[PDB]
Amino acid sequence: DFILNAQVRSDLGKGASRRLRRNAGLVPAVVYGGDKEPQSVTLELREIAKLLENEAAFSHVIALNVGGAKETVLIKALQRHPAKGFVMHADFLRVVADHKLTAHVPLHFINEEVAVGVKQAGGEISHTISEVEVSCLPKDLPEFIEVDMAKVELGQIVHLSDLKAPKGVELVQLAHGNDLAVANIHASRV
Amino acid sequence: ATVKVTLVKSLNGRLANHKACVKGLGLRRINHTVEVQDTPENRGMINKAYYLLRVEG
Amino acid sequence: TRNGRDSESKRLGVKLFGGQAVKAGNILVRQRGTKFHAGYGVGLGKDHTLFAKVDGVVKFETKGAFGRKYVSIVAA
Amino acid sequence: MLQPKRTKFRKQMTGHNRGLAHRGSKVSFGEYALKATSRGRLTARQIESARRALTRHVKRGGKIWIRVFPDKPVTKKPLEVRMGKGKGGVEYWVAQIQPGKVLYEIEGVSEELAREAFALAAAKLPLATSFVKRTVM
RNA sequence: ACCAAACCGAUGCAAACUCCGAAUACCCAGAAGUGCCGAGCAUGGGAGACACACGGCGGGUGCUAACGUCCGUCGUGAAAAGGGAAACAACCCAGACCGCCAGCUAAGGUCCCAAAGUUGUGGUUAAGUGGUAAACGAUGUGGGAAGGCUUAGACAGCUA
RNA sequence: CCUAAAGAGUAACGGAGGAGUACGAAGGUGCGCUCAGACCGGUCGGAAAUCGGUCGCAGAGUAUAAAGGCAAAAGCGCGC
RNA sequence: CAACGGAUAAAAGGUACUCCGGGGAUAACAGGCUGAUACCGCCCAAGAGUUCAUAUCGACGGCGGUGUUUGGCACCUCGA
RNA sequence: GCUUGACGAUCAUAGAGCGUUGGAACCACCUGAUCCCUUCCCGAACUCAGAAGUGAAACGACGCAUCGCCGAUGGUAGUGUGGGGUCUCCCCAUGUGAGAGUAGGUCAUCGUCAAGC
Ligand SMILES: [Mg+2]
Ligand SMILES: [Mg+2]
Ligand SMILES: [Mg+2]
Ligand SMILES: [Mg+2]
Ligand SMILES: [Mg+2]
Ligand SMILES: [Mg+2]
Ligand SMILES: [Mg+2]
Ligand SMILES: [Mg+2]
Ligand SMILES: [Mg+2]
Ligand SMILES: [Mg+2]
Ligand SMILES: [Mg+2]
Ligand SMILES: [Mg+2]
Ligand SMILES: [Mg+2]
Ligand SMILES: [Mg+2]
Ligand SMILES: [Mg+2]
Ligand SMILES: [Mg+2]
Ligand SMILES: [Mg+2]
Ligand SMILES: [Mg+2]
Ligand SMILES: [Mg+2]
Ligand SMILES: [Mg+2]
Ligand SMILES: [Mg+2]
Ligand SMILES: [Mg+2]
Ligand SMILES: [Mg+2]
Ligand SMILES: [Mg+2]
Ligand SMILES: [Mg+2]
Ligand SMILES: [Mg+2]
Ligand SMILES: [Mg+2]
Ligand SMILES: [Mg+2]
Ligand SMILES: [Mg+2]
Ligand SMILES: [Mg+2]
Ligand SMILES: [Mg+2]
Ligand SMILES: [Mg+2]
Ligand SMILES: [Mg+2]
Ligand SMILES: [Mg+2]
Ligand SMILES: [Mg+2]
Ligand SMILES: [Mg+2]
Ligand SMILES: [Mg+2]
Ligand SMILES: [Mg+2]
Ligand SMILES: [Mg+2]
Ligand SMILES: [Mg+2]
Ligand SMILES: [Mg+2]
Ligand SMILES: [Mg+2]
Ligand SMILES: [Mg+2]
Ligand SMILES: [Mg+2]
Ligand SMILES: [Mg+2]
Ligand SMILES: [Mg+2]
Ligand SMILES: [Mg+2]
Ligand SMILES: [Mg+2]
Ligand SMILES: [Mg+2]
Ligand SMILES: [Mg+2]
Ligand SMILES: [Mg+2]
Ligand SMILES: [Mg+2]
Ligand SMILES: [Mg+2]
Ligand SMILES: [Mg+2]
Ligand SMILES: [Mg+2]
Ligand SMILES: [Mg+2]
Ligand SMILES: [Mg+2]
Ligand SMILES: [Mg+2]
Ligand SMILES: [Mg+2]
Ligand SMILES: [Mg+2]
Ligand SMILES: [Mg+2]
Ligand SMILES: [Mg+2]
Repeated sequence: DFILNAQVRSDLGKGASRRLRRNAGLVPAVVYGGDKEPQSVTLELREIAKLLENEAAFSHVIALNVGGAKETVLIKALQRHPAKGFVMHADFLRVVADHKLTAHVPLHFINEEVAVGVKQAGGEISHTISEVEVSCLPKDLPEFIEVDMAKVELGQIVHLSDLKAPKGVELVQLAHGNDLAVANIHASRV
Repeated sequence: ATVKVTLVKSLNGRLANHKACVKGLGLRRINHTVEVQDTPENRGMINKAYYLLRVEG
Repeated sequence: TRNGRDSESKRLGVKLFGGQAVKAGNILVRQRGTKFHAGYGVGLGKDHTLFAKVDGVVKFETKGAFGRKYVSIVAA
Repeated sequence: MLQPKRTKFRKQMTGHNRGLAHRGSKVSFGEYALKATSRGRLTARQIESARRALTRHVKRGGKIWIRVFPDKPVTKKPLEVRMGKGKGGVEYWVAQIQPGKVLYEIEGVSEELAREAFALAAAKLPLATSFVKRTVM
């Protein structure tokens, strides 16, 4: 499932990283977090890009196998080529059982077709945001947060306070007194 | 202790900074070899003009 | 065109850099306003020129509140 | 067309267009986007021409964003005029494009309808483009 | 059911914006060696010159047009022959005191004109591509990572 | 002021603006004090006059363009 | 004395009736470089064509070619 | 060493916000305007004479990261020298290397003197 193999990287810099991408088909990467000194690793380009196609590739914990050592890890950030779109770099956050981790989690809009604002009012559905930033312990990190639009009329706004998170999950942005909009129903363009 | 240094390329058209690095080692013309002590001051002129020289060691 | 005007340059800036030996009356900075402030042993002219009142070397330090930049003279 | 309501200065130096677009290279609002893969500049008549060719093909719902704004004035010297005698007058407004910049966005349509409509828009633009999808990171 | 300052969040741009911020280049001091035997400075005798050109890098202007024009900084020509780029001031290699029917190399080259590999190993091209060219178009051909159907009968054909 | 390439300097019939003054106090010194703006309450004003309170930190001011400065304020007032 | 290092205290024009010394250091003709413009092709396809995008055309936009017009420059020729 | 004052060092990892707490001394509020001194009016502020009251306000001490402020590692951008390309822009070798963001820190640390134990 979510398993990666990586090797230790000892050659650093602009020149060494360019030779990894050009002549070896590898990707530089870093593992930090927990309570340890950070470590520099390297991994296959065609291996990381295959896992990224999975929907829950950023809201799931991954078993990283560096050398023979196995440790549990979550994907924190990801650098991509601005034009071609492939991954150039990635950093990995170590996972500890009792410590809060702050991650991005995708949303799921269900039963959009039965929306009250759609069938009767004839209005469109617009998703203002498609992912939300959460914070929780690893044991209760969800693969997605599910938002329904069954009881939504025309002109109605869905906010962060409206949707409900699983037990032990906190919405970060809502804590800072900012409930940004999630979705709405509006009149047709024409 | 010391190090072989040999001038293999011409000095014509080089940067004035690089001409003084070759002259500071005692090199006069192509295929001419000198003895210079391996000190950080002498190494710095060798590195600045690395492409004009052959360092046998 | 109605643009072809300009004024002659004034040759401002730092005249003596940090660590240089100085003598009394030496001009250190030419300024508009006070980018640098007169530290110990340094006087200020009416066009904000910084000059040396004693002998020593330039120090240049950012200290105090307001984050000001000071030029002072210290004994070598 | 598109141009600033007012500007601090009437003219600008030509400058240079270098680098990649690290900022503005994500699908920030919609689900699909048209992204530039070569460097050039759009003249605010190609932007309007490509917008009308894009919204017409949909004609049923959907939200459309434009992420490029022409804010650089360019001059032109009239015919039969010698060199010098001051800078020329402003004729049109342009936007600098670096490789990897998102040009248009759309949501509320199928992937195939967006893919067909962005093909029509790309035929009015003087630079290479590509079709991309929104991702978390 | 129109418009809506302001505020919150997301998201771009700036030679005459800056919460930031290099590499280089400039000053200063202390040191080893080299310097053609000097390099620096001062004071006097004699000048010439004050129409520059191209190439690279950083810019304004022009159309990021011109063997255009105007600046900064290097190199060459001017005032520099020799070899190479077919011929070709300014490009690359290299700075001619004289002589030799001696040798080694640089850039560039090794089938013939014409000096030197019809050299060796593995592949690609069929277009004289090589030996001029853009949007766009195409079952050309080689390589790679993956997919939708299908022996419970996939696609093309035939027998009603 | 930009061009001007983070020391100085640097051209174009390049891009933008000002000057050919003012002040016997608008100078010296000692002492003393902080603006713009917002909100609330308050008679004719009501958005804005003078007033009281809270926040505010320079978004004000500087004789005159722009740039660089200004808490020991270089800003404001009074006596000599 | 602003033509702001200020020729004198004191100064405007015509020459197709013209003249001399010079210059391709500098224009007009032709040549050269360039190709904004010009001309000729191609790409997209809203639309016109009773219906039907491409029989025939083709808006808004894009990419080239030729030196072929109007230009830009001032490299050759002012002892023709 | 424990508490309070005065003067410094250094200028947010030191600030802001919220809460608890301090009166024996010190300090602050406090009483009065006769006497020095004062208000472009007012003992409000400055000043004088004080010892009835309080720690309310102010100030200090102590806790908390919500804000503010610091902030890696790695990667990316740029860049000196030499060399290349399909040369408006890039790549290679070598040296250098941000800004932003991420993990994460921060409710400061000192010096001299005088008073209470
Ligand atoms: Mg490099
Ligand atoms: Mg050379
Ligand atoms: Mg001008
Ligand atoms: Mg100038
Ligand atoms: Mg200047
Ligand atoms: Mg004085
Ligand atoms: Mg320019
Ligand atoms: Mg940018
Ligand atoms: Mg700038
Ligand atoms: Mg000699
Ligand atoms: Mg002259
Ligand atoms: Mg002279
Ligand atoms: Mg001259
Ligand atoms: Mg000249
Ligand atoms: Mg010149
Ligand atoms: Mg020249
Ligand atoms: Mg140039
Ligand atoms: Mg130029
Ligand atoms: Mg040119
Ligand atoms: Mg020229
Ligand atoms: Mg040059
Ligand atoms: Mg030169
Ligand atoms: Mg020479
Ligand atoms: Mg000459
Ligand atoms: Mg020659
Ligand atoms: Mg030759
Ligand atoms: Mg020859
Ligand atoms: Mg040739
Ligand atoms: Mg060779
Ligand atoms: Mg032969
Ligand atoms: Mg053979
Ligand atoms: Mg072969
Ligand atoms: Mg051929
Ligand atoms: Mg051919
Ligand atoms: Mg400068
Ligand atoms: Mg410089
Ligand atoms: Mg000059
Ligand atoms: Mg004027
Ligand atoms: Mg004043
Ligand atoms: Mg100012
Ligand atoms: Mg003060
Ligand atoms: Mg004159
Ligand atoms: Mg004059
Ligand atoms: Mg004169
Ligand atoms: Mg006359
Ligand atoms: Mg004559
Ligand atoms: Mg004559
Ligand atoms: Mg000529
Ligand atoms: Mg002339
Ligand atoms: Mg003719
Ligand atoms: Mg002509
Ligand atoms: Mg053309
Ligand atoms: Mg029709
Ligand atoms: Mg041509
Ligand atoms: Mg012709
Ligand atoms: Mg010329
Ligand atoms: Mg001729
Ligand atoms: Mg003639
Ligand atoms: Mg003749
Ligand atoms: Mg780093
Ligand atoms: Mg950093
Ligand atoms: Mg920061």
